[PDB]
Amino acid sequence: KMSDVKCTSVVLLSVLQQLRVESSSKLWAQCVQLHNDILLAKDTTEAFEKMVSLLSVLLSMQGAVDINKLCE
Amino acid sequence: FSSLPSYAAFATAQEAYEQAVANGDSEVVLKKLKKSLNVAKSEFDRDAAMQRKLEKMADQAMTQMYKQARSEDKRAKVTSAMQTMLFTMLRKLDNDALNNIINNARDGCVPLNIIPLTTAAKLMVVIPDYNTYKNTCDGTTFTYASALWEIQQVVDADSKIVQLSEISMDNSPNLAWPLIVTALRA
Amino acid sequence: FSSLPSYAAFATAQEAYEQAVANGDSEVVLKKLKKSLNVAKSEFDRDAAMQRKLEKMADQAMTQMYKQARSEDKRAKVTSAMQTMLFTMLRKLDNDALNNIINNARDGCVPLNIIPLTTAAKLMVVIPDYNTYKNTCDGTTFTYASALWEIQQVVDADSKIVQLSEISMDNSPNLAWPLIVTALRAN
Amino acid sequence: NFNVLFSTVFPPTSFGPLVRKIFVDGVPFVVSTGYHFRELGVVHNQDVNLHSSRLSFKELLVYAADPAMHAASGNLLLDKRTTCFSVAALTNNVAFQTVKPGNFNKDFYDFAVSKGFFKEGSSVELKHFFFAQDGNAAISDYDYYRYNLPTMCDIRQLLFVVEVVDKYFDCYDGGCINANQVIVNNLDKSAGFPFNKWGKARLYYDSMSYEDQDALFAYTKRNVIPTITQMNLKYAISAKNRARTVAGVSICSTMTNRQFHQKLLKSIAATRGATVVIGTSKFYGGWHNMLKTVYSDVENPHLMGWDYPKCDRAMPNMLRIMASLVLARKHTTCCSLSHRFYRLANECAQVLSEMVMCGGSLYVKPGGTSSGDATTAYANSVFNICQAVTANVNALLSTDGNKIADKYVRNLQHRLYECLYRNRDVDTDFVNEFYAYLRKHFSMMILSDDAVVCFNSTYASQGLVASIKNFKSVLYYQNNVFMSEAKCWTETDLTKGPHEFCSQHTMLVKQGDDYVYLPYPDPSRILGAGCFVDDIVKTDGTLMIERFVSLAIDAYPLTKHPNQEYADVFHLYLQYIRKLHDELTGHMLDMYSVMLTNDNTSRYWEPEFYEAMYTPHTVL
RNA sequence: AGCUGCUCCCUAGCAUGCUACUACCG
RNA sequence: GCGGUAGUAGCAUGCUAGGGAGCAG
Ligand SMILES: [Zn+2]
Repeated sequence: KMSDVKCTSVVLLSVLQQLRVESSSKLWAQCVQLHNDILLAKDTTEAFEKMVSLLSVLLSMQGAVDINKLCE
Repeated sequence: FSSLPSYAAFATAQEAYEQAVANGDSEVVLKKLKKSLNVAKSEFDRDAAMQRKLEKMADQAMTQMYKQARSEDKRAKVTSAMQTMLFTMLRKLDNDALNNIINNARDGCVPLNIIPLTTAAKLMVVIPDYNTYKNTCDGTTFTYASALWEIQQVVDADSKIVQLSEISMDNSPNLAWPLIVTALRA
Repeated sequence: FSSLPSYAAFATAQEAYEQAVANGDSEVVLKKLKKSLNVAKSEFDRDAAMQRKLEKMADQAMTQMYKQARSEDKRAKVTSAMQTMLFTMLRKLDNDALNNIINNARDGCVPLNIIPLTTAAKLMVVIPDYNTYKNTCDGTTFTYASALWEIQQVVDADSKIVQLSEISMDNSPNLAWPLIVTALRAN
Repeated sequence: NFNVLFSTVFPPTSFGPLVRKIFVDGVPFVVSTGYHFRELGVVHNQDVNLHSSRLSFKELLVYAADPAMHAASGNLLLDKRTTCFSVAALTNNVAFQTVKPGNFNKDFYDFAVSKGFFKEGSSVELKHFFFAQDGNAAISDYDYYRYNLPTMCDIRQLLFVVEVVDKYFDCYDGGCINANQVIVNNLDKSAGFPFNKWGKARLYYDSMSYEDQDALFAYTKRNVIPTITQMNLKYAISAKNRARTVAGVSICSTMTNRQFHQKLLKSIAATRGATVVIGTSKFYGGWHNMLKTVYSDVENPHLMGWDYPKCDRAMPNMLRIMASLVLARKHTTCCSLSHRFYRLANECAQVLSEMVMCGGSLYVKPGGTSSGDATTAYANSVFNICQAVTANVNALLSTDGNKIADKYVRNLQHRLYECLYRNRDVDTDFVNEFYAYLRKHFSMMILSDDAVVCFNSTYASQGLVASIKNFKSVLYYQNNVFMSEAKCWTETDLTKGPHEFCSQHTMLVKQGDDYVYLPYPDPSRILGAGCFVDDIVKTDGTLMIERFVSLAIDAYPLTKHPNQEYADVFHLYLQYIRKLHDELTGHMLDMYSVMLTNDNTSRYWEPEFYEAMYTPHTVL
């Protein structure tokens, strides 16, 4: 359960990086800090906090079609 | 590699020698069969080797070009495979707090800044219509990301502060509906 | 090889040999024809198997020659590039201040670390946070290295222009915060 | 040693290259003609020519690498992020460089999960990742040179430690070579600043004939050429979120340092059974041989290992100069006395206090070692041996001699004091005797700043050989660092090997008829290498496959571990290799109709292939 | 974007060597 | 019948070269 959240964090930062987010220094710094803090966590209750925080960044942009990728 | 022409020769003389070893015959006609087989096992043992190596040469060249094609085509689709994998993994993770914000974003309620973790700090969320306001807002409390927040201010699209009491079903078509709620974590 | 002297001899030798075999004259005829076509294939062996090392060696030489020509062209290209760079960077330092400080030396030798300090016409300052900005590049002009500089243009880590009225203590948390100031030397 | 102390009084702008104006073709240049060192004083070049008609290829090469023209034509820089000296900005913008995250190999992770891995409470879990960095990482990593401080040495003790250290290097041979005897691996790497604008090292090795290289090498024995070093961020797997950097040195420096040092370096890397073990492979029984050689015949043996905090940033300049002189002591018949001094000056001006290109700006390096020059791993070994010898000397001279019960050791102590503080020239007999004593009671095995020691415990409990506190004291007063005993280890049982050496653990196993020593890695390192990659290189296993063959070779010895969760790594890798082969063949036959005629590949998922790599009969 | 050391796989070339078959001669 | 030299085919060891990859300091 910890392994899954760490792998998801890696993939999430890759997606954020290829959406040209590092062109804003503050946002990239915060994203890097959250990604590095998730990978060093030892209990799986703060990793989910930081995952909510880090996924809100992707949810606040408009470069992804949420209705299409979530066809289930 | 028996489909080669020279095989028909190599068997032919060999067949002769079979008859020879069945006959028990003289000395010279066996020299015949030790002078027209060693020319057969030499005219054939050269054609049936280079072609055998050529088959594997063709196979390895085809594999090399296939490797190049697939590697070329894999790094042209990163931007779609990565998003598909991300959402598959998120769906498998099965978390309540993540599902809440994902479904809200699917309907239209999206945040405007990073969601804060401290009990302090300000949150701003967009509201596209009244149905989401009704099942999300209740009085002065806001349920978001499996957490509870207290409302501080509501506005509309023209940046004009709107008091909370007037937000209702009948007055709805009188406000610029992309509302922006500001709240603070409990 | 297909049209070398050994080919005609070997071909006619075996043609006559097998025509006489179709005649079938003697027992020494077979031995003689087979010896001729043993020594005439002993001509088509040296002349058709060792003749082919000559061509391979010539091709070795030709590929080496091509390689050497290409390596000789690349050297000229890089030489031109280097000397163009040297001459283009030369056209900026031949000022009158450099001549002054070189004619003030007792042998013509000076430390290099003082050449930008006393002759450069433009200064760049990199500032990490607000207190350091308030201590170094305050206002429109400031003093440094026994000179006085006047500010023009301020940018941030995103390379976007910032006005001097936005760098306050309240607006500080809204800036990308290495700041890069560019100033000109005042006379 | 005296210059080091006296140079702290004078302004820091008076050190570095000395420049002068020359007239090529009738136009004035600004070029370097000398140098002012903090340790060596003022040095002037011997061949300086005003009024030159035109420049040849090697004169252009020398003038392009000089920082004089680059610094004299740039802007003035005041950088408040660091405390180091800043010279100039070479452009109108500052560059901020980041590090990307890694790529996820989801197929391998799914396969591993479907075989019972990564369960809760397991003893094997992922701890090696690719960590990402933001735009402030390079300057914040360069700022660590603030831990280098001017250090004066005890000269009379150092002048004896240097003789013992030099005796540790007596079996080798060296000297200068010609340009057509130099061996270059990987001619497709970077060539440093200026030169990374136009090509790689291949272009500069191709454009210069064997006579141009000889002329440049002969030039460097009468003149000094300063250069510029570039700093580059690294992209690799790790366990800590610290950023790592490497130094890229110019081609003008490497080309000549190879001709100076390569013969001795290749002599060192080809010897078996000595103290320095650079070049010895761990395969086909090499680990066992190394361990049995280091065990020697010490009497009450224990094993010990220690640590160097901030090794490359904190090393003082006197020890680096000493290492260079020890290496150069092999040039007694090919070089004169002035040639050797100018070679030392060139090395100091290029890899000790050179100018550093970080971002797009030039800074001054206070000191330390640059990890990208042609002699790093051997200078590090010399430094290691020097510190160990110093610790032993300090341990022996600070013991009350009225309590030492052995007559021989008491006489050795008396003569050691006389040889340090009462004699002026070298005494070779006592150096022989002290070297023999050290080799009998203190055995070492050294790689470039890594070490294992087998020592007599009865002697170390009486103060006659170095303990682990002597190292702490020596590092405190000669290296300006505090070494904590939570990163050092001791071992009282020899049937278990060293606790750590080169990130490997040791284990004694029965193999055939006898018991041997085998090394094994950390399982999480292998699994992390399998799971996180840099695109295409994995995430499609069928295209490489050999990656997993190499990773299974590295992980074979885990099958002999008592813990059962450790052999599962080797068996998982074998099963994945078989799966990949089957999938590739299935694709190939379903899409052309093609079959590999004869496989000769089933050997890759059977363990005899991997077992044969650890048995003493070399088949490389 | 660096300096080294070790290892695995594929291709090509040459030399050497082994072995087998044809020819000449003694 | 044997020895030698000249040929053709297969196998073995190492030596150089080119390419891909893994580990350690
Ligand atoms: Zn020499």
